[PDB]
Amino acid sequence: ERKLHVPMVDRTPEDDPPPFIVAVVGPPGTGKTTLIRSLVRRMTKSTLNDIQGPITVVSGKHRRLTFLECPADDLNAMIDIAKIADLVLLLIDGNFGFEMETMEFLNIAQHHGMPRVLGVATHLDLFKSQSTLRASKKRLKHRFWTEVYQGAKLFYLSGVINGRYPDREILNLSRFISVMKFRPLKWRNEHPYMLADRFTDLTHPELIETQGLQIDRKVAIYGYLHGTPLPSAPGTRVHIAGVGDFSVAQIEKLPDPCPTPFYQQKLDDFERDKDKLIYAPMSDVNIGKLIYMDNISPEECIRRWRGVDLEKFVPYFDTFEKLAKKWKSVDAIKERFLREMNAAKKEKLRAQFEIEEGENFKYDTWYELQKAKISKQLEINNIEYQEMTPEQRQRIEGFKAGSYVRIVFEKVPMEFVKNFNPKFPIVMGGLLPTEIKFGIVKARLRRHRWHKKILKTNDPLVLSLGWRRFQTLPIYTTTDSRTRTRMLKYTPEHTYCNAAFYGPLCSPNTPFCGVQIVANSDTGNGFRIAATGIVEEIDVNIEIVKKLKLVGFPYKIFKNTAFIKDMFSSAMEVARFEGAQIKTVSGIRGEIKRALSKPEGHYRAAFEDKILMSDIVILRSWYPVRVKKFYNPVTSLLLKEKTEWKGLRLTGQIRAAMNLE
Amino acid sequence: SSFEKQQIEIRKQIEQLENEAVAEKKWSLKGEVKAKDRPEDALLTEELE
Amino acid sequence: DGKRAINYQILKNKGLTPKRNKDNRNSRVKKRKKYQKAQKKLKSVRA
Amino acid sequence: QHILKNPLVAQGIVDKAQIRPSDVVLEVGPGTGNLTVRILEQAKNVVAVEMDPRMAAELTKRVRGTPVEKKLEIMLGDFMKTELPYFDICISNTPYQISSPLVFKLINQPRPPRVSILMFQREF
Amino acid sequence: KYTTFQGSQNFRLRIVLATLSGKPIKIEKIRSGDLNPGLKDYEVSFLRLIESVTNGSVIEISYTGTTVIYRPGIIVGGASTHICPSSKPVGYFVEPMLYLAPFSKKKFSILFKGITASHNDAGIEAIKWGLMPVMEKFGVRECALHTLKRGSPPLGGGEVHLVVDSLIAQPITMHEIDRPIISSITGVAYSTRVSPSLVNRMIDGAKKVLKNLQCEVNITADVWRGENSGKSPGWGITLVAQSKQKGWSYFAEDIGDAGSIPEELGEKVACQLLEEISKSAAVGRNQLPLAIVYMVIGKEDIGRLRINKEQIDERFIILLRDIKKIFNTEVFLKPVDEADNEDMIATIKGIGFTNTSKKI
Amino acid sequence: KGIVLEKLGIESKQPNSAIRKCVRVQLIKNGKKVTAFVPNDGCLNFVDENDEVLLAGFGRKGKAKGDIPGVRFKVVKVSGVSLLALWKEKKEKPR
Amino acid sequence: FEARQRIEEKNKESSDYHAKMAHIVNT
Amino acid sequence: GTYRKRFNEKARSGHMAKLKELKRIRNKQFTRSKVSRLKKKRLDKFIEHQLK
RNA sequence: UAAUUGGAAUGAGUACAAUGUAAAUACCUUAACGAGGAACAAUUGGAGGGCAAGUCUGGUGCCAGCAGCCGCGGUAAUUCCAG
Ligand SMILES: Nc1nc2c(ncn2[C@@H]2O[C@H](COP(=O)(O)OP(=O)(O)OP(=O)(O)O)[C@@H](O)[C@H]2O)c(=O)[nH]1
Ligand SMILES: [Mg+2]
Repeated sequence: ERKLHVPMVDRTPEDDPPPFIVAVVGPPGTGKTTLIRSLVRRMTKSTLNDIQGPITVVSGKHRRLTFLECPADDLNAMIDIAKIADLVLLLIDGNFGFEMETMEFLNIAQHHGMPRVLGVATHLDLFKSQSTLRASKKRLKHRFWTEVYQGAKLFYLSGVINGRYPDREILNLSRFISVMKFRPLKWRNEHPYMLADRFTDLTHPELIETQGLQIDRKVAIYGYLHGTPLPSAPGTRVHIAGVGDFSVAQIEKLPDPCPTPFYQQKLDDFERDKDKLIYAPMSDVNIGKLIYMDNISPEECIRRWRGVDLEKFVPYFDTFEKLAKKWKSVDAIKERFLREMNAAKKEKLRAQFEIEEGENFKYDTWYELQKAKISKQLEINNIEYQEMTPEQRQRIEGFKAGSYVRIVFEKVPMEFVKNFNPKFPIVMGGLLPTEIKFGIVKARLRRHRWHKKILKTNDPLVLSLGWRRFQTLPIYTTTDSRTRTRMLKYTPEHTYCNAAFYGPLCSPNTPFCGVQIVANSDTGNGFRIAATGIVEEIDVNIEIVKKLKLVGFPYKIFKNTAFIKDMFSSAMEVARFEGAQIKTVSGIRGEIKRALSKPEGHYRAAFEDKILMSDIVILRSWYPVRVKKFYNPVTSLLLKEKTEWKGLRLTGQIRAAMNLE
Repeated sequence: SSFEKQQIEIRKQIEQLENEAVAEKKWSLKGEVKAKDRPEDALLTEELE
Repeated sequence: DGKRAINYQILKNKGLTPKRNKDNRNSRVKKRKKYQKAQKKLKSVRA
Repeated sequence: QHILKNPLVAQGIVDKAQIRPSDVVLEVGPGTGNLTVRILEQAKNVVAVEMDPRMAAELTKRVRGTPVEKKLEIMLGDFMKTELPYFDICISNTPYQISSPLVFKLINQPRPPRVSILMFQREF
Repeated sequence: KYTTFQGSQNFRLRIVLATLSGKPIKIEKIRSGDLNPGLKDYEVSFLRLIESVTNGSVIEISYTGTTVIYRPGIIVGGASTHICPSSKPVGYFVEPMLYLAPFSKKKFSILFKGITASHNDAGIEAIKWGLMPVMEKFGVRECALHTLKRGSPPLGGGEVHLVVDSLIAQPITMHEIDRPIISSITGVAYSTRVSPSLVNRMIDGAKKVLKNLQCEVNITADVWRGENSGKSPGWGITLVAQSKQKGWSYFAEDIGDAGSIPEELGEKVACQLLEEISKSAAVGRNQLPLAIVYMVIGKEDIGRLRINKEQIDERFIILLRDIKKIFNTEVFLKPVDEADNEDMIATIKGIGFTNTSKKI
Repeated sequence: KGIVLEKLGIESKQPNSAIRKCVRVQLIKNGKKVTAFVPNDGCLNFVDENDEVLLAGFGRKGKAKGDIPGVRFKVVKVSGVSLLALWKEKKEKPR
Repeated sequence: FEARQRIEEKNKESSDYHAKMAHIVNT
Repeated sequence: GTYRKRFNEKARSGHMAKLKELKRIRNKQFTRSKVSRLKKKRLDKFIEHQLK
């Protein structure tokens, strides 16, 4: 019972799986370019320089690795890469310690689904003594063991003698990330995703010049498809993270430009890459067919294959007498119904036993049973694909993972091309049918335990959900013991309120994660993740109910009967409420009974005890509040700077910048 | 370019929202309200419970 | 620096442990005080 | 005279009978209708046979105002001397001295039933 | 924008599909060449039903009434009623809720009134024994159709009750490559507000047809009378041939009105049933749209269903072209290698579908 | 080990009641589904549906004012981390 | 009408959950 | 534990051949899925039933 | 009971140095630094107590019971069971 698990489905292919993506992350100065430089130098014997963009390198007879130096500062890029990364070389300074970006990325990875995190600690050649060094190594290792599992091994890299790290350690990294098996996550095995090696805009100069350069250009984007079959017809939808939400106009499978030697070996066993081990383009160096022909009427299609409405239920039967003569002798349908001759009886009886009750008779645990059913299904898929002529396989399976693909959009905004730089990742994501609708989501969430200040109702929260980052206006509700949805005005400091907000939908039980400001100017020393949740249900209306108490005074007192002023102002006001409940502030129950007419708002009310004059009456009304409908998607890489996307400002901030209480 | 039109209307929505959000609250989003602080008949046109 | 160094709280990681005295640190000190307190009682009942 | 008090063997007896929504249940010796009302929910028309008009009066009092008030006939007298009408399954609790007559009377019916859930003494 | 369909042909199917996939559609030129163009009354009532079970959706109807613009919302459910207009029986509105029922937030408890028999549309033994077992194969556990009162044409006034209890996330992937062996024949034969010699005479005719084939034959006679029997006489039959091993069914039904010699009617339905059997493999010719749609919305996984080549007809081709217009799903028909007959395995890769409107 | 099959008493009004604290859990070795307690009712937010709870025996020495005959297990670790390390806010649940 | 329908929902749900915990344990 | 169940038996072939011999001798003194059993038994009951 | 403060004491740590050792590292020894919230920030468990202009349940009134991180405002602000 360390072995058993929730069963899940893999959906990585078996013939040519794509390259694994190896993000390399860490703070600004920590040496994450020397790492990628020396890893590639060990794995191809071919030193680079000026590394930018994804970079695919063959490592072995099969593994291909797609390195990606994540940018240092921008919390948007860390969110993107944490969604797609598949190994993380999380590299932390050794002399300094942890730094707050390492912690931030770690929590973003833990919420969306944690990739294989492997930590490496650099700047270890700055220590002056072995006792300081040795204790600090142990201490970072133990904190890192809290964040990731225990026994997770980190690597310690000394100096950068030649623009690159040692050989013993780098050889250990290469061995270890080239034996490693990856975990079947959830979000990645339903959605196709794609990491883009190169990028070209496809318009004439003529439309630019003759229409004044403004128009959203047609753009084609190349790269590797991970995840799930991206279907082989145009028009499917896509979210290009940090840009927007498009629909693909043409797709096409290229021949992939970094083949493993196994692949070339099998390709040269058709006709019967010694230095091109690295591919860094973004840096410089028949009735079944007769059904599906639209221009044919169905009737003519049937006629050719031989040689009407569906609104009626009963099908078309022949005419009565033709049946009556046809089905007199039922011999034709015979086989749908249940010293040597003895064996003939027993063969008849054997087949009958198999039919009749020979179903009730057909591993050790219950996890192995489920995985055996799953894997039986996966090979049924495989077999029924490999009878399909590769065009047809392409038509109904549709560009499985590992395919190199060119896809091309049109009407893509101008800024994406003018403000391009290869260091930021562009990451295509597929979309399920739910995640294109908009609605209100009811999630549950807590202040993130390290965030200093609690949140507030109706202060904007940039949250990431699915492939999307968008800024919304949540509204945090408790529930008054499963009766109503009282509208809280803060986040509880140590537990789970619910929240409701207006955004793109996503399926129930999906974890998300939300921040305050992402702008790299005004960040300071505080932790930045600010809420963690899952989305609980999905709809298009909720009603939230703020508690509002009407407060009034007494002015004439009987025994067990009072006269009330100052709560109301008219007569029909009271006449709307004859039968309400008023409770004394001191605490005895009561109600209101009747209205006085000549006094304008004064009336008479009953009670259980004779009221003291200073007591005050309050009625507990329930006003309804409702969510706003703000939605401000980040689009962080259309700007000129990309490290500051600013949206609504927090209420304290706009009071500070307007100098008011 | 369509991006600038989309953010000009975004800034419209944002500026209106901030101007609302710092501003003083409407009565029916408080507790302990009288007929003093509110205008009259505002419990006949509202449908609380 | 420009380096966003780490907090105290998210270094030593002791969330929600309750707040005890300054005397659960040092057992000798706690037994000392409890002896010289529960010796006062025996100086009233053995009067 | 004994009373099947257990309110959980009663439901199991009923739903093993596989009553269709177009059945005529004979239900011999109904008792105080601890069992009957389930059959009233699941059958089109019930024919209860009874000998104690005290029980018959109370049982027909049980169904009053209930929507199933019109889907229950009662035949009085000795069971082994009536003429049973057509009936389509049969459910029986009746005291055990008729356990051996009953069975053969069902086997020798004209148009016998299709299934019957009978309660008997263990050795029988 | 809008996927755009022509004509009035197979209305209910495109409305149901455009609710399942969640892509707004637009149907145009709806009998616009015809005398009074537009939707008939029952199509408008069907749109009222669809709008009643799906919170969030938006329907518009053109000025004349020959262009419907549908934008689906989520499915919700609830318990409600419906008053089926006089021209169409309740089966017309039961069947699309069979497609749409197991995928909602709350259960279905819908109460239909109206006529409960016709020549063209589905019966009440058709839906019970003809399309609940296909739904039960595809992972739907607890569904039922309580007949309360049975009407008849021309007046009716019956009422039935669709209760659907299990809410699956998505149907299972259903491999079936074998011709089932038929092991029994049951069937119902019913009549309202007539003397009971009719039912016996229908059973006489049917059993005289089926007195030569090697399985058991039984028929539940069902004679309503009085106050829940509706307002107008009529009689009808349904025969189900039932394969017990795997749980498959092939069935043929009809009703009958003033004038029909009921022995001929029973003989007719028995002949039609045999015809249906001889043109079938694992599904009858009319349970096939339900199974094909439940294959399409499965999970992303090849599902194989065997069909006889006689089932390949014009309704099939229309249905598959409508699926390829909404879903973009081709359907690979490979042939079998039994060289005694010309069956075809039909393999459909399911789209990736769930029930995104449940709650956790 | 076990899969959280569903929650029980998630719609039970009376807070901190025992039937509020109990989830219903399928074990992965047998296939048999049982019920399991959970300490500290706030920790029902941590288990969702299809988590891997690692159950331990409840083994209670005594029976209190409003307890339950029938809960026999208790949840120790939810998807790798341990409920004392989520409730004390040391770690947090790796999805 | 609201307060009633809440009472029958609450009674049924509570009783059924206790019945399931009576359905498991002496198996 | 002579005639145990070893983990993998194709890779222990000379061993199991030797054990087969040992068993042959030592018990020549006396020689001188149960779902397949349940399936065979039910089949034979069925055949007997149909002949009767 | 202490809740301010008065100087005396020392090593965890850092370190010239020597010793150690094959070579280092550490121990043992030692110049120079190194203690007031001595923030140079002991833990793991279980038992009680209170928390109302709050919620929820039941009833022979003002009650009881569950519970109470959910109240009228307010979160660079509340400086709260100093905590
Ligand atoms: N002494 C020492 N210097 C290092 C180490 N690692 C990196 N450096 C130096 O620090 C500088 C930063 O290294 P980069 O390769 O720029 O790493 P980076 O994280 O990409 O830095 P940015 O480009 O600013 O993101 C380089 O000039 C290295 O020579 C180390 O372990 N020890
Ligand atoms: Mg760099």
